[PDB]
Amino acid sequence: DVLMTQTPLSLPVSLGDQASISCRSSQSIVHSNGNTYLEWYLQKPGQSPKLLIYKVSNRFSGVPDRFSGSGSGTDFTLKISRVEAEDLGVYYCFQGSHVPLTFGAGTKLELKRADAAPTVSIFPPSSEQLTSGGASVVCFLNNFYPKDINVKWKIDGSERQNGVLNSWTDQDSKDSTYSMSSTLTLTKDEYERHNSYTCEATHKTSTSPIVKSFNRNEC
Amino acid sequence: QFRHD
Amino acid sequence: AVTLKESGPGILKPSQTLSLTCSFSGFSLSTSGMGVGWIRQPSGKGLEWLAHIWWDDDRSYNPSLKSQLTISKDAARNQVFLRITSVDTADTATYYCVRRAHTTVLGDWFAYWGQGTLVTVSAAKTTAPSVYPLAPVSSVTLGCLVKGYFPEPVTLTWNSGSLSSGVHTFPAVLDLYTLSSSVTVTSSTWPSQSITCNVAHPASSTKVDKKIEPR
Repeated sequence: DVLMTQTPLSLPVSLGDQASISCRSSQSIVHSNGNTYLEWYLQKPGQSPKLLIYKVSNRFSGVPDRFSGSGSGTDFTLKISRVEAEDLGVYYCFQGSHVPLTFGAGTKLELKRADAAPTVSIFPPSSEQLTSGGASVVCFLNNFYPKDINVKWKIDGSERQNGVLNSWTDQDSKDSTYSMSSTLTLTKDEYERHNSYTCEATHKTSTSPIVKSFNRNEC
Repeated sequence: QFRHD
Repeated sequence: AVTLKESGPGILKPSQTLSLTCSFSGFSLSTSGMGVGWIRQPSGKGLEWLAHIWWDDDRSYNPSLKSQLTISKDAARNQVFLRITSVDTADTATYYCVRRAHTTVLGDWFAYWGQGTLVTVSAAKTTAPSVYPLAPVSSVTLGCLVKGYFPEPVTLTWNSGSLSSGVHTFPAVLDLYTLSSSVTVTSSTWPSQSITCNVAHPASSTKVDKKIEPR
């Protein structure tokens, strides 16, 4: 299949900034008829995708002239001359030349703000849950920026890879931060077999991990 | 060879 | 005036056969050069082309799904159909009907897309959530974990909606859903004043108010 590689996959901008997104194909997008069926789509949250550009550089009817597309062959670019608020969302490139038709993975146009360290809170299983043979441990990592963050669970020193469910909020419309919830779910048996529970987060804002912990026996 | 005239 | 409206079953179980319908107006599929197809997006993921069908009965499929796909049409009724056999949780997605012509004049691009029909695939029976209060071990953070429910949605408020600032309610994740919500208040607020997680799961007629007790 023709792989469509978008660079970057996330692009922080301030309103007014110029913005460029690269799309590269793994083979030529030129059809035997001589046209290059390279298209760019915008999907705003909660809406279907919208055509912006077709055949490399044609703007679709009604599309603002701040959008332009250029390139040839396997190498294509979308440019926004001045980003507006209505432009934020996920941009896909697409090739319609070869079967299967294929999209890039998506480039999220997001807003730039100052770095912000997560506020981290950890929570033991409730009595209610334990009463039922289940034990979940929860860690919230709230209001951070930029969005890249690693969360590690540690039990009595051991690193726990299995049984972790993660969920992210989209960028906050008001303060432009992200938040994340991580839940570690264990059998009650395994919960009662160990004592020290740690949620460990690595982020750009600290050289050293933010560590929040508790000991079961003190609960 | 997707369809295009 | 071009319209595209998709319809599907909403929910289906693995191994079952998904039948989708696109009903359109303001153009004919018997028109020389016209085609209509389907694209899907697994929620929170990217876009995947599935199939296209042409005015002249010619069809194009995504090879990964060839054995599972059938696209067809009733041009007189202004309808295109897609069939997907042996579905699995991996086929959970919004399915979009799109128009695309193979001639430049009629429009060789995905200009017109439906609003999309959501399809969820899971073996789950309606299942009420368990609702768990999360107490801490200048500001204090409390939480609420809503665990093991089907189908979506649940609604979650703090103090019946009275406490609205400082809340982060996280999108649900998975054959059952789990969701969580944090609330951050000034240290003097709690535990002096009560804070309660209110969770509703309409599908199972469930309503639970869970007060956060200090430990």
